Amino acid sequence: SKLGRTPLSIPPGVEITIGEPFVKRDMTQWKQQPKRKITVQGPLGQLEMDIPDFIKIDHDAEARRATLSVANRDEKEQREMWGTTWAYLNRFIMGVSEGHTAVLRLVGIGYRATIDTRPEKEEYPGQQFVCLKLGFSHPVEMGVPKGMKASTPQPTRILLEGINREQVMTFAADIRRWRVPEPYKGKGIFVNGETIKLKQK
Amino acid sequence: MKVHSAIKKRCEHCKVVRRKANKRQNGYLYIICPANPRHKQRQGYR
Amino acid sequence: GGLLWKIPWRMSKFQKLRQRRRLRAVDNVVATIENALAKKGETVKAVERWRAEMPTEAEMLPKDKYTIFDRKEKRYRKGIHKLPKWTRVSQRVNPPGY
Amino acid sequence: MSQTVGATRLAYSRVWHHISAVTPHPTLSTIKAPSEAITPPSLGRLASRIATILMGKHKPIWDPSTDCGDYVVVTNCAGLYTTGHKKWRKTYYRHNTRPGSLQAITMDALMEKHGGAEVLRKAVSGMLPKNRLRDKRLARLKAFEGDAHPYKENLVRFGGKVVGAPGWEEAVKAIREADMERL
Amino acid sequence: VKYGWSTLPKRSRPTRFNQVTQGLPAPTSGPAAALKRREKTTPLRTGVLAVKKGMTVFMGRTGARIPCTVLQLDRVQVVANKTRAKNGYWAVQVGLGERRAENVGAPQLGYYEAKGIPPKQTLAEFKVRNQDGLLPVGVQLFPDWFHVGQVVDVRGITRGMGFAGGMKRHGFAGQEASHGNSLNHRTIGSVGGSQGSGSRVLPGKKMPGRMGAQQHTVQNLPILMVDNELGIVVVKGAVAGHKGAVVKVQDAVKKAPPPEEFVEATKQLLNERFPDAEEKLQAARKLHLELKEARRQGLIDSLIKNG
Amino acid sequence: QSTANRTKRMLNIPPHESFLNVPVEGDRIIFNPPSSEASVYHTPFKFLPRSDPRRRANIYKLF
RNA sequence: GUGCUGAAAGCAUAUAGGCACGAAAUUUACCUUAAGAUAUUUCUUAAAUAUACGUAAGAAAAUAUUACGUUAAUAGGCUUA
RNA sequence: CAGGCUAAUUUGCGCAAGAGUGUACAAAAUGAGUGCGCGGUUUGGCACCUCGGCUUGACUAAUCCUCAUGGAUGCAGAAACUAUGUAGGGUACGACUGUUCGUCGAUUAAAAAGUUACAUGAGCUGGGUUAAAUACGUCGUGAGACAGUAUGGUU
RNA sequence: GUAUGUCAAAAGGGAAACAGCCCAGAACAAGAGUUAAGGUUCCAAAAUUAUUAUUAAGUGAAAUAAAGAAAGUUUUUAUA
Ligand SMILES: [K+]
Ligand SMILES: [Mg+2]
Ligand SMILES: [Mg+2]
Ligand SMILES: [Mg+2]
Ligand SMILES: [Mg+2]
Ligand SMILES: [Mg+2]
Ligand SMILES: [Mg+2]
Ligand SMILES: [Mg+2]
Ligand SMILES: [Mg+2]
Ligand SMILES: [Mg+2]
Ligand SMILES: [Mg+2]
Ligand SMILES: [Mg+2]
Ligand SMILES: [Mg+2]
Ligand SMILES: [Mg+2]
Ligand SMILES: [Mg+2]
Ligand SMILES: [Mg+2]
Ligand SMILES: [Mg+2]
Ligand SMILES: [Mg+2]
Ligand SMILES: [Mg+2]
Ligand SMILES: [Mg+2]
Ligand SMILES: [Mg+2]
Ligand SMILES: [Mg+2]
Ligand SMILES: [Mg+2]
Ligand SMILES: [Mg+2]
Ligand SMILES: [Mg+2]
Ligand SMILES: [Zn+2]
Repeated sequence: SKLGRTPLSIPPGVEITIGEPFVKRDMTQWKQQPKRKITVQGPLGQLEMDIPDFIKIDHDAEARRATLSVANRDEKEQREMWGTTWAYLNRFIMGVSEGHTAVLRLVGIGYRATIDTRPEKEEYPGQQFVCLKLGFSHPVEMGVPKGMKASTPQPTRILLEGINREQVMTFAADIRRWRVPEPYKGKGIFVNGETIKLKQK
Repeated sequence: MKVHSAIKKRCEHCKVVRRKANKRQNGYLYIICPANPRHKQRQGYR
Repeated sequence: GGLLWKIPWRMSKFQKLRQRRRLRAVDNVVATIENALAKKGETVKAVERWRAEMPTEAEMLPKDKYTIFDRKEKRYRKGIHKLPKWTRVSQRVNPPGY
Repeated sequence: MSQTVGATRLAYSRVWHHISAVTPHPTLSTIKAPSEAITPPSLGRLASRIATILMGKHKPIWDPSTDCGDYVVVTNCAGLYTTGHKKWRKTYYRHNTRPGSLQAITMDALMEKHGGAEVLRKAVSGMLPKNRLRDKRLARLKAFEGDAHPYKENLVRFGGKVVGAPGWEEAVKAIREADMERL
Repeated sequence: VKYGWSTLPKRSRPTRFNQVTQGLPAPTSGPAAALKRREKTTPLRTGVLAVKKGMTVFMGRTGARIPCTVLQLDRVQVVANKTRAKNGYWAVQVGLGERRAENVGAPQLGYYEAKGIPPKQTLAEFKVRNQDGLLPVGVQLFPDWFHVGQVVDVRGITRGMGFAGGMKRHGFAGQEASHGNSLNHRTIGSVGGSQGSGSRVLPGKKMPGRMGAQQHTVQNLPILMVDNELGIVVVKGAVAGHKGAVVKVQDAVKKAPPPEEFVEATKQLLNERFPDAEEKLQAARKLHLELKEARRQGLIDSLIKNG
Repeated sequence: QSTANRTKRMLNIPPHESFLNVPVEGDRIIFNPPSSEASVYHTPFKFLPRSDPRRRANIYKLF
């Protein structure tokens, strides 16, 4: 993979810790493949992943770089996970250092959003709840997962933040699932500059 | 969506993919297009 | 029809092995006859005709060893085990092109 | 007739054999190289080996009329090894003569209700002769999901070392060497 | 297979050797799984055994006329408790009425002897959700166990009908009456299809047979009146069985449990009305061992004449 | 089966593999310790008198 | 049918891998019947117990099922409402 | 008559290709003459082999309603069209006809189909077909006959 | 109609079951006997026997459903 070969530039403050191969016993499988635990820590937080063992990481400390390689390029499974594991690390590094953000634009007459607390439905202490008025008979309330910070600079705009991108964009899609953009007027929830071509009339 | 036994691309933005394949079923061949939703096609029946 | 003649369209690796050996055995009968006569300086028209227009098992293609020509089939080929008495009759040559 | 005149007590006794569904088996596995790829015995390949023990066909005194079979204790049946997508695409059927009452279930769904032990019992059951000894022979199959079972004291031993243990072959050889010091 | 998918013999006991603590997956079948998939529908409290006494109407102070059935409680006692450790499920065994000792057998005479309870007429188990639903043995349950407006389910045995035809037992329409019909006015007609359908009568075919005298449950019946003096619990609607038959009353399974303040208030009344339930139970248990040992030795006659 | 001859073939059990490796070009004596319980007439060497000349190393050692 | 992450294939992709939404069908739940492990600080050394007989019945073609038999309200009669 | 073989045909379907229609624009809808097939409902071939209604079901899914859903210059909404999942339940009442079928009245969320000896007469019915009687028309020299018609006729 | 065979009047082994197909013509027994067709993980006598490749669909494994579609995979031949 032309992406896996590309070295990963570790910015200042970010620290990558690579563990040793380990296998957790599973009573339902006769042989578990070893994996390595990679921890990416920095200012905003910490992230962990478990990669296959056939992926080799040459962590250069004094140079602040880390290149990935596989044991057999001719294996389909190793090629695939070579670029996938590289992409996930690039997000982990850029997420623990700068953080990932998602912007939701609410288009429509009467579409509003507010960030408050719901101590009765809170899954954890101090959980924020994004309340959405989207033309429904009932109010829509969604609790932000632990590890994210939601805000509303304007009534018709939401801003999500977190160190995990898969968790951020998955939550943005959970909100957009209430009002998917329509083509006749453009009403709905748009994520990160998402647009929709309108119709004739 | 149009279910055909002969699915074909109808523009430069159509793509062939195999979705809904898992440990229980083999899946179907799809024609997906972000430009025109009238190009959406599926090969095979449930 | 409603009467079942369960004959598979293809042969098993066991039927093929015996076919190779039956074609090989016939070659030895002809070679044994041809060599016995050559020692005496004699010839038989049947032998001279066999060695002229019939190959040996080592010279045959797999398609010619396990199939035969049938004008009624899609690709003009048919399982050799569908020939009557196919284990006791000689069959090695098919029309050219098929 | 001389070869059969004697004590047939130990030939007809019930031996308690043991096998784990997770331990690699160089003989019953299809992969034989490298050493790290040798798998356990697949569901059916293990069942075919068990049905032979339950019938007693491994014995030189075997007869199909006599029930000269042995016990087989199988452990770790939760890790029953399967190839392809059998676990999620194989189906077991059932009918009770009433139209509409056809019951179907996949292997993974059967292992959730009755565990991998039932998947192995069905496989061994179909490999046994269909006669009046099928239920007795199948009952001597002792399948368990983990390492625990009530027969850890019944398993055959040779010098205190259970067969399949680390050093059971050395205990056997040591006993035969001391058995040749006689006329 | 005899029953279901399991080929396991019926005398094998491998359950304690397949444990979840050993890393194995939790089975979807078994007592533990059965209870888990019934936690929302299992009542928190126990029920009571009542006798159907008749039907009437409840007249409201403003114009209401509500049909209802009167169920009387006759010396309802807690006789035993079931636990998962000992039985595999939570349940309370409740008794009803009395019975002459001569009519009670020696096995049951010693069963009540070890509990300090007079011999009862009928016993029944009521399944509870967890260990909080178990009650002290030897306490009496009164109509106040329920409150007005509480929805309950009533289980009883329906009125027997004997051998019933196809019209009464299955609602078959019958055949014509005058237009040439010959001897087939109330008959079931055809019993199946011809050769192409099996050349047999299919299982489950609806035919004449016995009808009634089976358990029947009516769900979501409110309680209109609760009188302790008369010992009655008036429930709305109809109930299965004849007058004088015993029925089982318990909180509805398809409804939310009663308020926590009420469940605790009732358990608090048992302790006030029977503060010595445990002291009198252990005393009865102690005597049972003394008499049980005397019967073993053959000196029971002595312990009877001493007092 | 239909006849006794066929029944004998379906119940056939082969001989022990030791007897299958037959010799060629001459006779041969092989060591074939059977998997069976020995009779009491196979007296152990410890019970043989000091005069009995049959006392001798194991057959395994004689090979 | 609809997605998030995301490579093989620098892009793209709800395709591999990792997660998710989703139906009067299915499963569970609910109800009945069957099943009969199990439980009781239960009974029994020739019994415990069950049956027969008699009065019956929440039962009822026979059978079965559930009670009672004088220390008794099982049926009938009588009395009162 | 039914079953079996077959599948020309069918009031049974699918797929491929795309003349053309769609103000524009092939594939929203529509689809000439065709090709490659499935299926076993209709009318037939062969000759292995000499009706309808009522009652009570079981099964199929190629779906009339109810549930989820893609497409729709031709999806504003509503309603409908097309298509993908899906057979749990429902699909009624009456007039006409011996009728299945068909026509019609009036309601309905809807008033859909098929297999099972065109399910079921040792479960019922006997109106149709339907032997003896009889008449009409037609045919026959006539006795009689008719894929005709009419009344009646041991289930 | 023609040519050849079997059945008819032919048992036995193979084809799951089988008049007509593949072997082979039953006078009666014995044999780990020698073979045919056909097979050799278990039912079930005999290989879980060796070599090289393909398939991931239980495709298939003793009765080939078609035209056709397609970043499924492999090989070969051209080519950047
Ligand atoms: K006891
Ligand atoms: Mg046939
Ligand atoms: Mg009664
Ligand atoms: Mg009537
Ligand atoms: Mg009458
Ligand atoms: Mg039958
Ligand atoms: Mg029958
Ligand atoms: Mg889709
Ligand atoms: Mg990407
Ligand atoms: Mg994407
Ligand atoms: Mg129930
Ligand atoms: Mg009676
Ligand atoms: Mg009285
Ligand atoms: Mg004929
Ligand atoms: Mg749309
Ligand atoms: Mg349902
Ligand atoms: Mg019919
Ligand atoms: Mg009949
Ligand atoms: Mg008359
Ligand atoms: Mg003749
Ligand atoms: Mg024959
Ligand atoms: Mg076979
Ligand atoms: Mg031999
Ligand atoms: Mg064998
Ligand atoms: Mg298959
Ligand atoms: Zn396109």
